[PDB]
Amino acid sequence: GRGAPLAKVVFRDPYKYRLREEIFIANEGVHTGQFIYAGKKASLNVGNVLPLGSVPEGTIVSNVEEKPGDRGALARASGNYVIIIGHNPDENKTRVRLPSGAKKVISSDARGVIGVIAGGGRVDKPLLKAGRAFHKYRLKRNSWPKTRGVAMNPVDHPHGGGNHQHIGKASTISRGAVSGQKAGLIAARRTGLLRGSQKT
Amino acid sequence: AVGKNKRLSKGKVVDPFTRKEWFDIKAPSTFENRNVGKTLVNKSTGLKSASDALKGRVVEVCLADLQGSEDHSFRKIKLRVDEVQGKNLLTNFHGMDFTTDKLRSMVRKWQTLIEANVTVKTSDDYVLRIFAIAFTRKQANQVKRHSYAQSSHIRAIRKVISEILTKEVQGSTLAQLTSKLIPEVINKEIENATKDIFPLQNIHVRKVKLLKQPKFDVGALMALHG
Amino acid sequence: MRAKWRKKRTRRLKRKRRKVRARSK
Amino acid sequence: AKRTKKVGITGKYGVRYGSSLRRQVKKLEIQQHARYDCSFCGKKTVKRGAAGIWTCSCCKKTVAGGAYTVSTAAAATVRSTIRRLREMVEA
Amino acid sequence: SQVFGVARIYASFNDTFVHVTDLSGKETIARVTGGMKVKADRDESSPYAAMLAAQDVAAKCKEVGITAVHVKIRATGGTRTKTPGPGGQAALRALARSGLRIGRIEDVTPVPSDSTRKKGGRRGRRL
Amino acid sequence: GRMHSAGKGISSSAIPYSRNAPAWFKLSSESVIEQIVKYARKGLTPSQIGVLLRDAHGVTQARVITGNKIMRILKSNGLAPEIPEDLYYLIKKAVSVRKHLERNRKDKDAKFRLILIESRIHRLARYYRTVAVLPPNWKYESATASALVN
Amino acid sequence: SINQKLALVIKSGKYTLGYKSTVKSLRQGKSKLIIIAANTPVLRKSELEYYAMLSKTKVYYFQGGNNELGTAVGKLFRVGVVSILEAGDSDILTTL
Amino acid sequence: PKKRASNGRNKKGRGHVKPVRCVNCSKSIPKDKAIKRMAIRNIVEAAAVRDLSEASVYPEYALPKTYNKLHYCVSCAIHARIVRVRSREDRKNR
RNA sequence: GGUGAAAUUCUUGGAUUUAUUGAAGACUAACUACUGCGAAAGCAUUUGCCAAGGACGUUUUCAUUAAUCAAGAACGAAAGUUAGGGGAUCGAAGAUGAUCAGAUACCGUCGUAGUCUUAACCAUAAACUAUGCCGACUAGGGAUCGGGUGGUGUUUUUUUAAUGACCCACUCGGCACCUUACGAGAAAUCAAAGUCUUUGGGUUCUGGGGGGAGUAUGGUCGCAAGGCUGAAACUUAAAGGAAUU
Repeated sequence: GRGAPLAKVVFRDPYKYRLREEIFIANEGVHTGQFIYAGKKASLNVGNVLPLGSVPEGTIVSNVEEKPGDRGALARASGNYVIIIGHNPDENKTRVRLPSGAKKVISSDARGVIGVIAGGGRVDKPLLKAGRAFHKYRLKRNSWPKTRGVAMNPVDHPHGGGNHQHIGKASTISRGAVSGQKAGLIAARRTGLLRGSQKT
Repeated sequence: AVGKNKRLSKGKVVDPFTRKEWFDIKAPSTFENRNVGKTLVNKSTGLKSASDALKGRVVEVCLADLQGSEDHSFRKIKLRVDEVQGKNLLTNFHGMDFTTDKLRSMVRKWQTLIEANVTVKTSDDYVLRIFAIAFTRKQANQVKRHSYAQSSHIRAIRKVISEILTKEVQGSTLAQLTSKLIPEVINKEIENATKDIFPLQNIHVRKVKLLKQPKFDVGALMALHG
Repeated sequence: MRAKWRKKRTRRLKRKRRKVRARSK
Repeated sequence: AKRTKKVGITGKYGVRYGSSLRRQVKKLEIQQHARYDCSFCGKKTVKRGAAGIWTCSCCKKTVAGGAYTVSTAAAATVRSTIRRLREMVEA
Repeated sequence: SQVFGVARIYASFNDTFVHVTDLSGKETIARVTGGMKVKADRDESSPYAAMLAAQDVAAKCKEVGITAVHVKIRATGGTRTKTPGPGGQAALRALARSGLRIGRIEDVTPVPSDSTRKKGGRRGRRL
Repeated sequence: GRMHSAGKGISSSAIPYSRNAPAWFKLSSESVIEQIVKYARKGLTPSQIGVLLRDAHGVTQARVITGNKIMRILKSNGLAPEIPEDLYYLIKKAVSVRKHLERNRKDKDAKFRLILIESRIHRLARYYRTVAVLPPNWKYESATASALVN
Repeated sequence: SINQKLALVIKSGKYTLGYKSTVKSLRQGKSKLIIIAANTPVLRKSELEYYAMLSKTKVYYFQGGNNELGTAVGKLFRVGVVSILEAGDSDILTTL
Repeated sequence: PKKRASNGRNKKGRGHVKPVRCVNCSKSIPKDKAIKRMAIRNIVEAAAVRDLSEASVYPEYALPKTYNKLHYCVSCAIHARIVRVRSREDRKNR
């Protein structure tokens, strides 16, 4: 159900004589038998989990925590990474560019894994046949095949009904719409083909 | 176009210089005649006050006025206001810039322009990007009117220029660096070190612009303005 | 006519002939 | 003997799915099924396992990488930038 | 014994700007321009209108308290003209002859280090 | 000239008219011959043997001092390389560009130079095969080229 | 160069190839210099350094892989470590 | 027929140079082909220095001069009378 | 704000302008030249790495391994195409402002594709020096680029050694240039476009009046746009080149 391979990194419990097994998302360049140094005073190496408050600017990180003590919030998909932009000494906060392209400000005690999540470029090959899509979605959830609402009856969908296949009303649905009318574009600021820069 | 505007206010008196107070500027002790000038600022109110609105300011002056002499006219010193003391704003060194008249004057044709820059941190943690310029010269008795270089002496002098600037900046503070650029001793050091590669002329340092400022340290400021 | 405009005209005319060609062959 | 002159590996799909899609899946499948070599041993034995996993048969060391490539160009650039930053900061 | 300021005489075509500024640069005094004195929309940058515009900039500054200013005459800059406007030099003479002493004239026109592109196309402004 | 370039510069060695020279030379013919094989025993190519004997010893050229040439002496005493020296360096240069072109693929200038070197190697190999120096079935194999240079 | 020096040694002096043969040469003390590629396992490299330090020999590192070491030696296969039994007509023992 | 030995302008042995833009009509022209005139004119107009000197703080000594290099296209240079046509004998003159 | 003049458009919601910064992409002025390199296209910030190349110096080596080229192969401006990233200026289309009898043209303001880069295609140009490549000879003059040689030459560090940078003389390869016209050309002009009716150094390609026509068809390459090869029927007595008045 996930396109990113997993790596089983085991540590040593400092308080009890017992081996702890941890599940980490494998990063590119990480191999079996590799020693991973997770903590604050580690080195800037691929696979290490140093917090964002002790790394230079421009650092590429993965598995970024939104808040301290989160154990992985952002950049958990294959081929994605988070870019460090800057840090504020007073009121320690790190500024991050997310894979979406949205600026974020998080705490300096948020641990992140150095590197790029493995399995990058996964969505570059057409599924070609319906069998591949069926197998991919079976391991994820019951969301395939999807039936168009314009080909439905008026009772089974707001967009259905009529002697033809047309929506009838505007596809754009306001944000303050109750459950039932939200069938289409939700709070669509703009429509049509995205030509030119997105002004992000 | 006093009578061509159609829509003047789409929505539908007291002179503003009565609520403004003069503030006299002062300069580091590196420059002899402190005597910077005066600037306007809104009167100290309970909402925004005058110190906060005057705290961030960079005033540009000329080195000839600061030092009194006239051989520093082509160099203008930029001073940044960062703290006040009751109607006398105090500044600090922020950068140095060669005037457009001088820079375009030494830049002639039939000569080689040697340029270099260095990113160097001082003792007081002032990350500085220092620029330098140099032009090849026609030596005496020479009849060839191009006086060009072979692009290998340029690299050699560029390396010597970079290491000279690094040596004289790493191991000194911002105040010492300011007291070093005014006598133009760095130019003498370069012309002593790159005279065995190519004659060169018009050895100068272009910009000493600032990049990073350390902790405020109001203690150093009080030593600067004695 | 200019060489560019004459060549463009005959190229558009060739495109039209080939479009007519594709209908039968 | 060049059984297929242009179709190449994806002759299994036949005449279906479109020439452009067949070409794209051929371009990616060539690298997916290509044989690579261990950086820990040098023998050309690295082969693709699951998505993002590259395991071998001689050295048995498994590497995490791209879906169809043992080393993504973006990953290589990121590693180079990380090494440069580490060298700058630790000097 | 003399408070100082900055002229910032922006000289271009179809318009001219004289905007007296204090030493620091934040304060603004007498931003009058040459387009609010002429009623032709073609003499806004003419030397005859710059003198009238600068005749008021030297009086408001005197009333405010400024007696002398520095001069930084500039052009449109960027990648358009790089040359001073027709009336920029006339504006400097107007406030100099109005009793306002000047000094340290500077050229601060923005010269680009080969940035962006210049409007007009590869075949020029064919007129 | 310049088989694979547009240059036309002339620069070569101008040997003297004296076929019996340099008169002031005093060492014996056998003394220089054992010096040639001693330098050849330590992997020096015939060009370097002549270069070293010309600037360090009093041997102007090994043709008038001896009765034969350097390569001729090497073959007679059994220190002749399997492949010609000029071909050996050409193949050595060829694998250098191939090594350069296996990492930086976007270098079209190296690709053009590599083709020129490979064409030059093939032309030289044709003459050597014709003159009965290399095996008649000898060929330049890109994969085996690195092994040939040893 | 190091490649030319190794080729000269292979041509003239006595050489042995492989890891077990290198260990045997170190044990018998017939080895002077050993060259280990930068691609060998770290455990094997460390044991080779231990044997070299016990036998008072010299250690050199080939900045490549087993393929590159074999190519420099003059062999088609992969060489992880080469032990230099006799210098021969070369100078790799005295210099570098 | 051929007019000049240097066909466009001053280009023998290069084949291609980075073009420049005219300052008047924004026409794209080769850097060699462009006709360049250097302006050394003073920052002030003709005369009027004596008016400036009386209202000049410090002992004057400023007298700045603006320096600019202007590139003109063939059409604009002829139209602006900067470059004028000549006879065939005068064409060869440099 | 802009134009010859205007207008669209932006301006009490502060336009334009000024001062302190930040972000994004593009680009490599001035130095920049009858200057350099590269097979051509082409290449201008600094530093590091990788391999490559011309010239020069050489009493080093091989030895005729060479020159030109059907077929065939590599590179090949811009524009265009496929799939991502990027997308600030300019800007095929398009939307408006005008001018004009008409203006979906020139001018003004916006603006998509594109302009940048990654991987794969496109094989075109006034891709021109409209002048194929190799070799030999032939009127003089100066400047300049790279290397080399000589002159107690000048300057430079420690006045004075070296080296470096300059002056003079010479040499090899260059980008080229000035004056003449033995000689050539229809002339314009040419140090080759000369050494061709005193016709022969080696080799490749192309053209046989102007249109039809680089069109039609047949092959071939390409995702397409298009590239390569490539007619005939029919029509005309003229087109075309250089100069003179």
